[PDB]
Amino acid sequence: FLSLDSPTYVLYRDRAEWADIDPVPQNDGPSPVVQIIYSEKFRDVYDYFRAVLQRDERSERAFKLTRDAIELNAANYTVWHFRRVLLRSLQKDLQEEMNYIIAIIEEQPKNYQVWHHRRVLVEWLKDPSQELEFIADILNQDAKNYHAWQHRQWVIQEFRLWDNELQYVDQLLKEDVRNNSVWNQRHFVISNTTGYSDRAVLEREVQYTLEMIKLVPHNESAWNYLKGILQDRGLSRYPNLLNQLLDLQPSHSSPYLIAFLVDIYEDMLENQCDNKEDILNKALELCEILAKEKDTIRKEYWRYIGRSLQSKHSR
Amino acid sequence: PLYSLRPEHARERLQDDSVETVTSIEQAKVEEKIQEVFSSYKFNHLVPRLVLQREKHFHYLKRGLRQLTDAYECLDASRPWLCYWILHSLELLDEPIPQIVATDVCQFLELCQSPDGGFGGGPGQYPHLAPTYAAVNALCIIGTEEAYNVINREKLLQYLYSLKQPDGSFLMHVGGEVDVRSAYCAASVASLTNIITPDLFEGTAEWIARCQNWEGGIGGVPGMEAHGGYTFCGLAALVILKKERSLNLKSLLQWVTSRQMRFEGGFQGRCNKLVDGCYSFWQAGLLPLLHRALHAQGDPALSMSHWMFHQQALQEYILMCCQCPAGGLLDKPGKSRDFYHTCYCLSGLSIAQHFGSGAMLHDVVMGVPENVLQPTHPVYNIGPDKVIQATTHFLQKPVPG
Ligand SMILES: CC(C)=CCC/C(C)=C/CC/C(C)=C/COP(=O)(O)OP(=O)(O)O
Ligand SMILES: [Zn+2]
Repeated sequence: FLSLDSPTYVLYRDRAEWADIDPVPQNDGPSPVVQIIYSEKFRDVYDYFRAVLQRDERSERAFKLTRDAIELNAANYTVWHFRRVLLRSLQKDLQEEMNYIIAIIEEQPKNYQVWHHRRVLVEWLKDPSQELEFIADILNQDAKNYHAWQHRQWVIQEFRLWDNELQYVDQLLKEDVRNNSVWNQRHFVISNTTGYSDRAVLEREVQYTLEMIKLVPHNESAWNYLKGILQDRGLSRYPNLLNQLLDLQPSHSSPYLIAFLVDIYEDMLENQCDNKEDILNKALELCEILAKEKDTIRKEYWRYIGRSLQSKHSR
Repeated sequence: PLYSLRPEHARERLQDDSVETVTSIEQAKVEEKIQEVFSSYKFNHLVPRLVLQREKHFHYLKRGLRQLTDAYECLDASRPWLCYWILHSLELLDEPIPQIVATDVCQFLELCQSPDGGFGGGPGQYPHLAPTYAAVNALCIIGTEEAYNVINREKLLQYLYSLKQPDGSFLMHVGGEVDVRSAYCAASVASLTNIITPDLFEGTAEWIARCQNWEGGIGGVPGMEAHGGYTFCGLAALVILKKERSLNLKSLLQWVTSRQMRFEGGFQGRCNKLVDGCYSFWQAGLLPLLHRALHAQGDPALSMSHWMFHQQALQEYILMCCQCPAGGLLDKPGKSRDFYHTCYCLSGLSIAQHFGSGAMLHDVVMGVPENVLQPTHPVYNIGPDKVIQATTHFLQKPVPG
């Protein structure tokens, strides 16, 4: 109704409909600390929310009062809770409220409180129909919005809407193959559908990831995904991989590439491979090439690795 | 010279493989801007330039601790958080807390303690693990009997119980949701006040472990992209519950190291995401923990003087790119300053400044010797002497039942 910026906005202390209620001022003690010098409007609204909350007043007026309160500080979880308490108590039109939250989220796409409320409204309605589309719009604003990603996942699990997300992941990856949030989504879908143990699935992915690395040789996301989907499986178990990786070495190297080989060699040593010394040296070599040259930032890391390979594969 | 200034450092710049994407673009931008900052110190120096503006910082904190402007209205429900951020910030700056503010802090938090246990974003607000973690943490920094006695232990345990879930998780507040951070809040609080019962953390470790993702990091809820914040909360939580082994520590370590920006020298919170001063703690805070863990598992290949990250490189970014002239610290160059970041960047620097494992101690202080901050506990992110002081005090008392 009356926006907090309206030229004609009126204080709750001067609203007749609220006359009967004695606002409750917040108490911070005799000598406040970390005390905010609230604006007059802010203090006013909250002086009345405190009064509404105190007597647990389940009225329509209070429901509307929460709107302003939220505008004034959408982070107020307490306000967010009581509003829902009211929506229930006043049998509120949930779709109307859905329209409310839609508008609000687009406004503060980074607020946790806002998405939580959407979530509740969604399980209440048991209707996820608007979700995927809406999240897609928010993700157009910020394709890495953690909150927007968590919600999509919940929606997809709760409502088992796995059918077209993998295509969505492809869409988003073409838009930005460096979007880690999307690579995670890809893993999420697959581990939640075919599973990665389906060898036909593991092959399609490893191949996909390899083409991706080929295009953007320095994109860490791709590399991380590859390592992820094969690490527990034992990198050294895939001889063809090692051969294709070494093939990138010329026109497609990077510290990630070298890093991956290190792991491969590391796995070989664990698996008690042949030419133990030859490999150990191939590994220690790279560790130093990284430590001192290609990945100096992680020099501390690389020295420990090398130190480890030695500690259990020498003499 | 300085890592960020050496000739070869121009090589650590982003190679977008000629394939521009929203990611490569924004990253390059920050790089160019930081490079600008870098050039400034390479260019001029005749007296030491890497200096922590303690003076300015102390004013910012000393003021905030008392009053805030309405810009802070957005945090009206995060007031205990401000007591913490500030008090921790001063502590690291080795600034002592005057007995009066100490008592006033106590009294404000008292007013923020729900009758039903825990603490809310302010007086008369529903309790929430977050401000709760905060308030407790802040009370222990004051470290007084007065401070400790504010916490109604009996109620604190019941509250923890109300948020406790079957699968091992905890709600952030009643009617809220869960994520790793809440688990961390509980773990933290309970251990310090000594209120851990045989079943309070039943299944919690497994839950948290289920959050560690393919990348080796930890998201908030299982499936989610791995992220510094949650990752820290996760492992620390585990460290408290003595369950770190539940996680694939190998993948976690490799991941963390991979969060430090080669060029910038600081830490990102997610892969392919920008650098941020706060992660200086979040991300770099992991290393001392993983070290503890691996060390406990007799890992022989561990360093006896350094954390597994470019300590030198982080301090430089902090000092060179995260200090505000008016006081306080921040995100990255083009951002506004705030107590939040002021707490974390400092925490992060102290982390990178002090190493300790067994009897081995070895500092690394970039810039003037005076830049040494008070060390911080990698778990609670408060003074180690403070932790020791509090647990000792609460272990005098029996766990509620
Ligand atoms: C103890 C505790 C509560 C820890 C949590 C730490 C923390 C600040 C976590 C979440 C970060 C987040 C979702 C930031 C919003 O910016 P963004 O998501 O766009 O970008 P960013 O992930 O790089 O910050
Ligand atoms: Zn930040």
